[PDB]
Amino acid sequence: LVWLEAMLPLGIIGGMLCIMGNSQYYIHKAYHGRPKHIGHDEWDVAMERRDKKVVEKA
Amino acid sequence: KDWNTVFERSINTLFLTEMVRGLSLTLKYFFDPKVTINYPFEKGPLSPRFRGEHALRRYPTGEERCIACKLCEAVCPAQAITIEAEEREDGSRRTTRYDIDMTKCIYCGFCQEACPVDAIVEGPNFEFATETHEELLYDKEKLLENGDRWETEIAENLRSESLYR
Amino acid sequence: NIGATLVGVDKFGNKYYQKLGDTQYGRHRWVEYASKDRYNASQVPAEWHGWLHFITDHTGDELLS
Amino acid sequence: MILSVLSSLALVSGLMVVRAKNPVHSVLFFILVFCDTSGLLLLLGLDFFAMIFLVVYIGAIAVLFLFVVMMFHIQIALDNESIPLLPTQRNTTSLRYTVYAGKVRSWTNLETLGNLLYTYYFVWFLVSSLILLVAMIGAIVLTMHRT
Amino acid sequence: YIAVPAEILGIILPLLLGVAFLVLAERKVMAFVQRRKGPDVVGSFGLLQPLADGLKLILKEPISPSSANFFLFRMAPVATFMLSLVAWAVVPFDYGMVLSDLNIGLLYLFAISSLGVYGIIIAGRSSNSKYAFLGALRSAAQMVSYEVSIGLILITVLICVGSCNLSEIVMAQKQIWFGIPLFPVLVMFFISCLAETNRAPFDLPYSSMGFALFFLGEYANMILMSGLCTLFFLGGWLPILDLPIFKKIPGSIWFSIKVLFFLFLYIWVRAAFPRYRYDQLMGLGWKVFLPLSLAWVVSVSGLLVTFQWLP
Amino acid sequence: MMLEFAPIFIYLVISLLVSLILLGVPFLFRFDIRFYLVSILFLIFDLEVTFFFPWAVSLNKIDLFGFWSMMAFLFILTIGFLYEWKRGALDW
Amino acid sequence: SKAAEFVISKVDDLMNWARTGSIWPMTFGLACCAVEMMHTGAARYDLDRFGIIFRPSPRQSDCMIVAGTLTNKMAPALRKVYDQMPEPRWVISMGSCANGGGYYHYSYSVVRGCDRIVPVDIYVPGCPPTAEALLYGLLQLQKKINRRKDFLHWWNK
Ligand SMILES: CCCCCCCCCCCCCCCCCCCC(=O)O[C@H](COC(=O)CCCCCCCCCCCCCC)COP(=O)(O)OCCN
Ligand code: SF4
Ligand code: SF4
Ligand code: SF4
Repeated sequence: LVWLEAMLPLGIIGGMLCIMGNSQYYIHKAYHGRPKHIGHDEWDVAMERRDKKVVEKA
Repeated sequence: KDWNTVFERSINTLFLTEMVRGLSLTLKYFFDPKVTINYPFEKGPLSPRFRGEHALRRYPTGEERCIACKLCEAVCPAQAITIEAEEREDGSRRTTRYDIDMTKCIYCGFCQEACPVDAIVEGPNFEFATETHEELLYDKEKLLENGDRWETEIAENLRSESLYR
Repeated sequence: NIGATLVGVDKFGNKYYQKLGDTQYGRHRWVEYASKDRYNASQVPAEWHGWLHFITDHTGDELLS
Repeated sequence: MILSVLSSLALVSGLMVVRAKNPVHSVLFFILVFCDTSGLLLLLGLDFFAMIFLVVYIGAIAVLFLFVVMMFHIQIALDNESIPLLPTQRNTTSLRYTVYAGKVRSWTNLETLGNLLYTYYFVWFLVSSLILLVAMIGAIVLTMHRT
Repeated sequence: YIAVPAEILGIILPLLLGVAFLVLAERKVMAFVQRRKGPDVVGSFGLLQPLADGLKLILKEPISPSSANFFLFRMAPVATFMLSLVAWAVVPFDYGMVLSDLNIGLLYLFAISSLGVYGIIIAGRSSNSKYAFLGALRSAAQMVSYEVSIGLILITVLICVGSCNLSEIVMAQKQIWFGIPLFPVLVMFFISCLAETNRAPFDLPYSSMGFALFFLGEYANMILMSGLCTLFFLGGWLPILDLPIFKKIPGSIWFSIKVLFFLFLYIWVRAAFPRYRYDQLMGLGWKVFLPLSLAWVVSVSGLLVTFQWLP
Repeated sequence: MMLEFAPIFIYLVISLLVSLILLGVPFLFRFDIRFYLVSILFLIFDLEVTFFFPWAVSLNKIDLFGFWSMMAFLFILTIGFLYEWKRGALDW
Repeated sequence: SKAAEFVISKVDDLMNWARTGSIWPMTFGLACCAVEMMHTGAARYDLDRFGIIFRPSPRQSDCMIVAGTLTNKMAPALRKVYDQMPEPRWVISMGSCANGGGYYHYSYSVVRGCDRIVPVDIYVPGCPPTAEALLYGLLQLQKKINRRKDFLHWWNK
């Protein structure tokens, strides 16, 4: 009613946080086609490598 | 003392219960109307007795009220007034030079209350900050211009305190 | 300037508004300057200066007469 | 490549440490030495140890040395064991056998260390604790002047 | 692979804009708390004030205080800027919206926080003013003494998760947020972050871009600690615990909302309470938070082990 | 496994570049002993937290033996901290 | 001059807009005019609302409000503080005492005006000046700043 004028810069901060979060979700996806996977272990790394080799082969 | 009292005052020490009581007050004041004013648009309240910029008044016939009695110059505690007088062509007692040092003026209103003819008054104007020092050395022409520019408000105020002065 | 009453118009085009207060006051006597070029911060004539600063209750149109 | 430069900078920083006029510059190059050593450890896959080197060496010891130098005076001053493999990796890179049995459940350097640091070798852990307690006790007795 | 600088720019520039608007938000919220209004003339609601401030500090024709080595003095703000921004490469905003997914993220954050002591120290000595040197020394000691408690609280959180991956700590709170059981731990963490940043009752304290970089680094640290507070205890990007019909809201919005709530708590706390004294800062931080953090670590580990509720 | 540090290194390089750009923006146109005691205590407790780091993650494999080993470690450092306390090294 | 008369004008307008929108004065409180300055920055008049925020040190302030009686013993410190501010700096004299000595003009230990020690840009009259009078003085200083043409004059020489 009167307190919303102090929520404008505070909401701008939230918009900045959202844009930082969403920039990497549409830039990393742009050159990979897949969202980043959390929890990369050596099994996952080797298995993505095998994916790359098999895709290159056929 | 009591175990109950020890427990009660140890909890308040650890749970910060006397700081939540201050946070609540500040938050309650957060959602409240503000009391700030838009200075360029709305001005703060004043009084008809307000002592602001000086002005030299004149009679409705167009004759200046100042009779060069120098009674305001002798009461001025700051010695901010200098008056030179002589006999005019008509033989009337009038001032040739009437200048006020606004850098010496203390805005006490002694000159206004000492004038026997209500010639010198302090108008309601308080917004006259200048960019140069000698623009604050008001002379007779400047004071008369102030009186002509603020004549209606000065007259209304002097009418208001006719019941008090 | 919303839910407000226009008291009068000045020779310079300035518009004077008023709102009714109950117990705490606020935004009840202000001016909408007719200019926007920095507005010079001092453009209120003597007849409207007293009304704006609550010195007198006369609007300024009544102060002329 | 990355190893060569990250070792060269560390050697230069150490040389400046042992040959520094102003001790503050010596402390700064001392910090740079461990900054490079952390990257060198990172190249080995010991992510935990590099982070601890950052935390311990240039987080506690370097800060302590800086405190001492600043506020006090700032005064003036091969073929036998492991024969190297020659660069023949055009065919060696193809001859890399990967066993997926060891990758199905892979431990991090942290949990691999913590699996045996606290159960199978706990006495050494407590001896290090006693060393820390000795340091705590000896810091006070040497340097303490109340009121 | 040339798009990594695009990601770094997209995470760095909005961070600076958010820092400027956080300064504006602080100056507005304090004005609203004290029955006035913040900067309002410059913008529609003061939103243009930070840009005017930036152009002012840029266009000042300032002089460099070359009465020193001129290298350490000029690089100390640069170093603290390094450390303040580098910690944002691991903080996740949603499921897969993290720049660098480390498996040692908690320890990397601890290292970055512990390495922030050098900038203020170098700035303190490089300035020939002895009194500024002593003030920087005191601030460094305070940051150290509360970083200890921050690390212990990190241990308390890490026990219940079992992994140092930040993006997995959030996923571990799918059942309930860690702020509900460990509420005293959350309060202690918030207070320690207040003392770590030289802020709130814990805030005891040259020109142009050096001071600008120090100011920006301090406010970026404030934002980062609010993010950590919502990341370890408030569930990160996870939605509200109950009523799962609003799931159309992206997870990145919830993280932002909780961060804004914690920033409001920073501004609120600094506005509502007076300052502590140095002889009380150290006593408090070494006698009220270290024992409590250690006791909470012991209690959580003992309770989880007893009932075999470990990860 | 360690491929996730290259983004951090490039981030450091670009942060350096933007900091240098910011610096170039305006260019175009006695002794107290308690400060040593606090550092000593910080070093000791930083090592303690370092030792907590492996214990917290691997608390599921070790069980009722690693927990009590950590408890003995904590007891020794707590005796040391109590000695620090009563000796007045924590006061100012 | 096909675009210099335009581009230089716009960049100079941007410079003036920044300088008017963000003024950081250094309040030099000396006497009862300090009370009026504190009242101006309080909730009623809200000097912050225009972007003005006070600063403690002269390193970070581009304006300097001398408000109080300047004595002979204090003038060297006044000048030293003035000499420490960066180049685009302005001085505002507030009250009769700072303007011309005021009510202690004929004293043996009073400097008859702060303009004998530092160059003054705006004189605010009063004893003490009203808080709205100080608002008017700051607005006049803003109006004077908008008159500056730094980039055009630099181009013309
Ligand atoms: C959803 C979001 C919710 C909010 C999240 C944020 C929460 C914080 C919000 C703001 C709270 C107020 C912040 C004020 C900041 C400054 C406060 C510092 C004051 C302080 O440190 O108090 C000390 C003691 O109290 C203390 O020790 C304080 C720490 C106590 C932690 C709680 C420990 C309780 C343990 C109970 C366990 C029971 C459950 C488990 C079985 C000193 O006080 P003193 O002067 O008396 O000196 C003690 C000598 N003896
Ligand atoms: S108001 Fe007082 S100080 Fe000013 S001219 Fe009148 S008598 Fe003199
Ligand atoms: S202004 Fe009044 S008091 Fe002063 S000389 Fe004229 S008539 Fe006399
Ligand atoms: S001008 Fe008046 S109010 Fe201001 S310092 Fe001088 S005597 Fe005091």
